[PDB]
Amino acid sequence: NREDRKAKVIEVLNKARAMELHAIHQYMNQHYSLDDMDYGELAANMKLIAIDEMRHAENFAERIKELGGEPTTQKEGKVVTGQAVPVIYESDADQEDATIEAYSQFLKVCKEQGDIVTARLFERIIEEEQAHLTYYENIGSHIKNLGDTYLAKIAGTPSSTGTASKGFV
Amino acid sequence: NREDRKAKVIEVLNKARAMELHAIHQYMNQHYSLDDMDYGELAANMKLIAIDEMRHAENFAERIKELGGEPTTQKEGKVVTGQAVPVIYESDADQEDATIEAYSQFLKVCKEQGDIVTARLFERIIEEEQAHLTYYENIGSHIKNLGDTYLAKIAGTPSSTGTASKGFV
Ligand SMILES: [Fe+2]
Ligand SMILES: [Fe+2]
Ligand SMILES: [Fe+2]
Ligand SMILES: [Fe+2]
Repeated sequence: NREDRKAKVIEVLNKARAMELHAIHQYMNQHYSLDDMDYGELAANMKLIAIDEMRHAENFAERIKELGGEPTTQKEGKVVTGQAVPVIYESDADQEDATIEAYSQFLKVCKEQGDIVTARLFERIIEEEQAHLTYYENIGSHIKNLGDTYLAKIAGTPSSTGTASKGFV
Repeated sequence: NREDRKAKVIEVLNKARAMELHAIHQYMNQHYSLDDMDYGELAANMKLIAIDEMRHAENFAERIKELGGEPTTQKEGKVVTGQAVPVIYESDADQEDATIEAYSQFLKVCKEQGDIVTARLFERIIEEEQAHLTYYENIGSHIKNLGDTYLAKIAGTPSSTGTASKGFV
């Protein structure tokens, strides 16, 4: 059953990939809103987390290619726009939490299909999702508990995420 | 699983093909010996059957390609040389019989893999193997019952299998 094992892993890898593509767009939308509001540090860290999901999306596609499949290019679920700051961190924490639940199941399938390399990929990525979760939880906890005295400190901070995107041009 | 289905059919097609490649060499070895003994009619029909086996190998190969596989180039088992005339026909009948039994199982697998085209290819080739089996049993029977009287009639007969092989030069 070589082919069935391959096919079954590719299916969860494409499920996870589509979840990554949704998070990229969702986090970046919130990044545009945070920058607009001039809350630099929140905006910078939101983009940096979106870049992590980009890297997750890339790794899932590379493994899908190694297994003979085709990486999906459609995002899972819909992006929510116009979210308020308190809503941003509460939904993002919920979404990371849900992501770690789904990936843990995906991990299950990989082990069931005797795929150690893909299982380890999900294991590695779950640890990074956990860092995202803690991040969004903490911010959400400060927002709830301290409100505007917390935000006054973020106002006007730098939004820079480092040297610009090394690209082609 | 589409790919799994194909993989299992390709497996039995390469098993059958390896069996054909064995038969080509076994039968041609006997053709060379019958030609050497100057039993022309026997040598001629041995080669014509070897050529039927070449066409079977070719048809298995082409179906293997349509399925995206690679046709094997190794024969199954070893060629037996130095067989006496009665042994040639006794063993060729046993091999043809063994082949029909195997192909009949291979045909079953194709149906299990929902592969109608490959199953029909097996059914067609099995009927030809039945023609071969019947031929070898008939000759074996004349040799057993008629001895050197039958051979005396075959000595000095034409060995020609027709016009030369349309080839490149
Ligand atoms: Fe991710
Ligand atoms: Fe994440
Ligand atoms: Fe054959
Ligand atoms: Fe045959």
